[PDB]
Amino acid sequence: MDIEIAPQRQEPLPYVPEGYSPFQQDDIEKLKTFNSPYKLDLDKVDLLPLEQIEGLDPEELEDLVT
Amino acid sequence: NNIDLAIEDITTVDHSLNSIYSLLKSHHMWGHINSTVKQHLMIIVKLINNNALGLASSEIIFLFNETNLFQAHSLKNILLADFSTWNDYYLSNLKILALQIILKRKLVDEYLPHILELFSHDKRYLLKDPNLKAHALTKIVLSFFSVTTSCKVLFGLKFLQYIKQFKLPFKKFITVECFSKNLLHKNYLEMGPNKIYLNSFYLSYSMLYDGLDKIMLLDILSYEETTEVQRAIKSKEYCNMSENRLLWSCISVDDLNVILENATNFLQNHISATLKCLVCLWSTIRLEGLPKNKDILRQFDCTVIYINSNIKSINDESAAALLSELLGVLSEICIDYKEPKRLSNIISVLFNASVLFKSHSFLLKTANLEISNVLISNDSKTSHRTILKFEKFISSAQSAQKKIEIFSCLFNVYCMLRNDTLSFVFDFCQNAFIHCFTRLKITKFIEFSNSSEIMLSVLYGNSSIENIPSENWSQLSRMIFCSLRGIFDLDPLELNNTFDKLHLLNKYELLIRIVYLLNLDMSKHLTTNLSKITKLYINKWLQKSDEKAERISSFEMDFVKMLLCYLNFNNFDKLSIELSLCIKSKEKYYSSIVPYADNYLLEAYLSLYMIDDALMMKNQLQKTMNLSTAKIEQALLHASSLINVHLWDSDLTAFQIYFGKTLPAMKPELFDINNDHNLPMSLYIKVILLNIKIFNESAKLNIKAGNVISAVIDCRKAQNLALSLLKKKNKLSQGSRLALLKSLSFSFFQLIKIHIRIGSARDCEFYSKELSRIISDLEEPIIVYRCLHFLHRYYMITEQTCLQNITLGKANKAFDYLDAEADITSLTMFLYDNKEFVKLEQSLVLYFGDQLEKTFLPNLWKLHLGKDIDDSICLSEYMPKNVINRVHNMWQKVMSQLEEDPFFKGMFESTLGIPSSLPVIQKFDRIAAISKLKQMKELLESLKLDTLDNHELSKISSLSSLTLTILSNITSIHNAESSLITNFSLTDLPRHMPLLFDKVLNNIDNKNYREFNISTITESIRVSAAQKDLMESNLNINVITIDFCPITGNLLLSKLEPRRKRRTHLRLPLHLSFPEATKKLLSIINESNQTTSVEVTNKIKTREERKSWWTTRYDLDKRMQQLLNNIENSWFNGVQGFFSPEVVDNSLFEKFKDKFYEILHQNLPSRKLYGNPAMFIKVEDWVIELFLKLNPQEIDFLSKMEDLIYFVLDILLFHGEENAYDEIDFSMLHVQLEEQIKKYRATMTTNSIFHTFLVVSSSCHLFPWECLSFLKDLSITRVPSYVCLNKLLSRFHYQLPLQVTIEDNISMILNPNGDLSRTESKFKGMFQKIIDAKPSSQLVMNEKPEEETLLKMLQNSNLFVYIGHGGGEQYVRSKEIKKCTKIAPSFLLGCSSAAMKYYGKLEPTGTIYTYLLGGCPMVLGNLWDVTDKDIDKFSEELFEKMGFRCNTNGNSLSVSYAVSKSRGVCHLRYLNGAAPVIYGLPIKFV
Repeated sequence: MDIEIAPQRQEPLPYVPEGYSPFQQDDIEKLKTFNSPYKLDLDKVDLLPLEQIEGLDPEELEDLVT
Repeated sequence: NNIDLAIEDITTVDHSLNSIYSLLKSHHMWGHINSTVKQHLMIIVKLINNNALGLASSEIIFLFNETNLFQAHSLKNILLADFSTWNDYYLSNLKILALQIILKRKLVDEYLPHILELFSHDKRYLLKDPNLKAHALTKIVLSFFSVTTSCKVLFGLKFLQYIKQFKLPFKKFITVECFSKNLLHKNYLEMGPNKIYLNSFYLSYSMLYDGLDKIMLLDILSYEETTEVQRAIKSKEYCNMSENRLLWSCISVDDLNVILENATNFLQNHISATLKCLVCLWSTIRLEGLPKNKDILRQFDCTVIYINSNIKSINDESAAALLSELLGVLSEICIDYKEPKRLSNIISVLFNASVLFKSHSFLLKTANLEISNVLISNDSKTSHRTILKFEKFISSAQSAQKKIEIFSCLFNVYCMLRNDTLSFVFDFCQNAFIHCFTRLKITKFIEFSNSSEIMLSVLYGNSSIENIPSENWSQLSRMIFCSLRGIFDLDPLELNNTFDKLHLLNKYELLIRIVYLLNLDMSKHLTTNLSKITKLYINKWLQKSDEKAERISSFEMDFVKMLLCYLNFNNFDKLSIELSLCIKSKEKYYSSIVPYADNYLLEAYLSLYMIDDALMMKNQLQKTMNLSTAKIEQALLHASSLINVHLWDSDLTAFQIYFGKTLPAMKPELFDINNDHNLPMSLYIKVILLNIKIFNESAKLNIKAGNVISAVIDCRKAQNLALSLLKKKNKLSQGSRLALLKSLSFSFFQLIKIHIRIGSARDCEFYSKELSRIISDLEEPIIVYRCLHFLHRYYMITEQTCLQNITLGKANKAFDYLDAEADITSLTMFLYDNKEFVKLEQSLVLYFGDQLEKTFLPNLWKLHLGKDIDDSICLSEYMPKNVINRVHNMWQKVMSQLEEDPFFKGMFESTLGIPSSLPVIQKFDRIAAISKLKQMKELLESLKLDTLDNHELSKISSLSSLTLTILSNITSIHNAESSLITNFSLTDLPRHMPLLFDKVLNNIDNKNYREFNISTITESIRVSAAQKDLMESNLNINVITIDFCPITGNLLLSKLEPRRKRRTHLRLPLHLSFPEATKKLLSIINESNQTTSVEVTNKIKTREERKSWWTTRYDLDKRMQQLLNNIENSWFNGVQGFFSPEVVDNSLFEKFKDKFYEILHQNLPSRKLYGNPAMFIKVEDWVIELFLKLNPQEIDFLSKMEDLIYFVLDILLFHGEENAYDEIDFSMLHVQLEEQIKKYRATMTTNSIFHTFLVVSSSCHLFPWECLSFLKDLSITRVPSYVCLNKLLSRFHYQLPLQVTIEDNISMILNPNGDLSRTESKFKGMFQKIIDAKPSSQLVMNEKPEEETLLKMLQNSNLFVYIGHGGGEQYVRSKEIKKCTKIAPSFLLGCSSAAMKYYGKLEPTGTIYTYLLGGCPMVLGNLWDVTDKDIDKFSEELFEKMGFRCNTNGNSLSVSYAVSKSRGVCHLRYLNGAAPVIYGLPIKFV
């Protein structure tokens, strides 16, 4: 006996709450990635101003270096 | 005893010597240079004694060259070498050896002007060694005096001077008085060209013999030569130009001044010439060797102002050379005079020439003079000055190579000044890096010349240059390098087993080793060694603070900060406290870092819920430090620590004042998230992180204070800031990356928690999915663990039991990578998850030991485990969790006590009702039971509802109505009806609150989330006002709630009869349970749903597969019919009449009541034998009415009546009227009651109510209630709550049904996806006709509708009808329907339009609720998937009965009656026919 039939189960338009922006793949790399705590980060030449206000004998030679 | 080795080849020794001098220099081991030089000095003298004078000589030079910046390539260079820290412990003796050699080589004649120059300025070249060898040196002088063919007088003078100076016995030679005369003979006083010196020598001689028989100056110089010096002087630009001096030597001390002054004026009175004289004058000044006086110094200062002022006045390179020479002779004066300020001016003039002349030669000369001064000044505290100077030089250099050249004069090991501290070398190298190296812009490794291994390691460690040859270096040097670089290439096995015997870094081995392990761990994202090295540092470094008696390295400072931060991020809170305390203890050395110890001690107290110590910490810190002067880093540090909620006392107000007004008023740049003040990127990142943390905790405060909306908004700001923080170009620093990890995971936890509280499964799924995704790619174990622990709890709450298993396994695995003994808060979480509550509360005692009394943490865990604690020892903060727990504990106790009395046990297994009895106006004692219940009633009434999550509000409501129900069946209670009223609207609250939160949170302006509030209180009024309004509507309807009791498992009915002004409720115990019926049904539904999917039907090809699909669906249909049958015949035994639409005739009812009571009087043992009729318990009318509502003609009439009897007997029983069933005359009850009921039915008037509203709770939505045999013929719509019903009715002035005009503006959608082509065939006809003779109507067919057109369809139609899958979610978002306020009555005639996805203890959702929230007043959908031929049969029938045609009238049916009359057309009466359902108000077409 001939069968009955159902519409294709489509996809609901995606829900995205509260103006959420997802974290990108780039963002994720920046969170995984160790960088040394020790790394730090930090025109005309001007003249400088002026401020205001027979000799020693063998044993004698050895005494000298000792 | 030591052996002696013959040396056959000296070059072997030199090799060993140079090899050692190089190593020692490279490893900063300066003290071993001394002991090596001592050997070397002995080598030189041994050469001298064996008459290897040629070899000895170049050995001296070798010794000197290997130990000094300056280089020598003659003995003359040795002789005039300045003292420095590098050589001053041997230089004296070296020069004496050099003089010995000059003597024995008989080279005195050729060395003569140098030997004179030496001794002329003996104060500078010689007489500084405090241990100077007197007898030797002065003997050397006499011997020179002896052999010299000239200047015998000069030597004589010096020798006499020394012997006086050093108190030596003349008798090292005849008479000393005669010696002077002998010097005075014409030939002895013969000096040749070297007469220039004489003045210097005599002056030094005079000093020791002034006031004695001094050889006077006139004995040597005739009066003629001496008079005409001064005579000519005051009668004249008068100098021997050819000899670069003055015409006269031995110039009078006073006549100096008139010459001095002369020239000054001469300057004032072409530039080439003047300088030339200037050189002449100042060269004679050095020569004469006069002691400095103001007159000379005034002229100097003046002469150098003159030169400087006229640099640009120089053009020729002849004047240029003259200038360099004058500057050279002047610099030498400053060293003769110890004039450091004055020398630094000569460096300045040289530098200025280097700029004006644009000459690298002058700049090189400038750099070196700078270095000279440094070596001479010997103040390693000064060197910041030099580095900043060399910054300006380097900047001034003419090319890239020239800048690198100047750099190397500064990046030079003798600049270490024999400093043996790691702190100094780090300090020097980092500053050279920041201020100088970075200006060189080099991208390949330069191995800088004449610098140590250590210097190269710290400098390139800080660089980003790619291929540094670090493996050239000792292990400890490579270890500092790796730690600086964040790169770790050292083999573990080797790091333990190599060693250099001689290295400065051996003095710092433990420190270097733990800095390496810390940074190694972090690099690999582990904590393997964290605990080992924190303990090591505390006990073997930090503890020996005052042993080591040394300034602390920046290397160590930075280490400690990184260690505190990694301890804190891993919650090693115990170690954190001990470390921090220890630091704040060794304050003598670590004072600069103590701000970090203070902040991190605070966070550790808080993490261990030691609120006591945290608060002491708070208020001390606040007073003890001012912000207006604190640098931005310390202010960030102070502010960050004060953010924690537990630092307040649920005082969102105070918190907001502080961070929102006070703190911004005092440190604005703490809130400059746009970086307008342009801070260094590293601090700017830290500012954003501060503000992220503020918004994160502000979410926590708001939500703990029932401010769901604004807490959601805060959270979202926190997340947006984090997204913007990641976009900054920065190469994120470890400390900030961890900060952001802690913060970002927190805000997901917080958002999910906020949405659990209001029951929104929809948002929780979204967030939990986003979080899960992120975790995956992460690698930090403490973050991965904590997130998995959280998600696992979440999967428990939503009862997604498969993910629950998977994430428990993952969480348990993740825990392995944690230090279980160090992190107690992760351990208790692990123990909890795994049901080891015993091991839990007791590992909390082994972690706090005797400190257990200052942490709320073991009490907080008591609260999580369900216990309620002593109010006096509970934090104000956690007081609501406390009471909530108490309520439940109080309930389990009272319920379990009552339940072991057969009386109450039986009562809990009985259909119960309220009001059932009219009031007056012993295993468990009855007074005790009424007492415990009134106690429960009042404890439930005490609690603040705004502190409840929706699922708890639900349980408290049911607990509240159960307590009222037991009480009222047991005694008569104070304020009877009012308690039923407040309870009716209490049970409605949890129905309403999720929907309103859904609506509000969805119409939130998105601008709110990027700019850097409802509640249960007002909602309480709206819920009870709804009920008051409904009651007063006088509508002749029933409003019946259907709910499920989580606590008891009871079915729960209530009814609201507005016309009768009556409120009744009853509890049905329940053969299957509600959760079993729910299972059996879901199984049926999910199977039929399955049979429906195109995946399955598409694979059906043969006659055989056809019949199987039909067997299965007919079978599924019978299973569902049977389940509903079971429910009918179990769940409502005796009370199906509660649903009856019949109204009793009042005149007839009263005669029935007389009879009814007479019948009870004569047939109940109690009424027959005890008291009188005035003491009998009287039953409420609506209970009596139930009898009149029975149909004696029905087949199961007697079962239903019997059950009514039981109900009534029960009412009398619980109120104290016993009736042994043993002696009730049931035969007579049966006969007489049936008689009176037959009489009533046979004569009754037929007046019924107009419509039935079913308030259906989300838990009961899935059941097709309307198809129960006592419901299937009734006009019914569903509603989700009293508040929704009453606003819908207020919207249409309480007029049922909803007249809806059908004569125009009707929308339709048909087969929007071309997957239902037979359906299209059937309806193509009527729909296309209606768009014809019915204006502003629209049809969309075989065509995907676009979002904006059905949004306008919905808000601009008198009728909306839709045929296709679901309710059109695939063409329009949930969000926009929800933003609407008025929607058209909708026929959602598709698969599963009214279905709902269920999520455990959270609220479900589906298309149905969204329309209601869009302001749809009537929406019709299917509870599950339906198949096309049958459902279209139903639709066709639905339209025809309602009147939906093109010839608009008459007596059509309402949507309600029309639906129930149309179910029957379906072949599968349940799988398809039970599927349609209506929410909202009944409509009729007009």
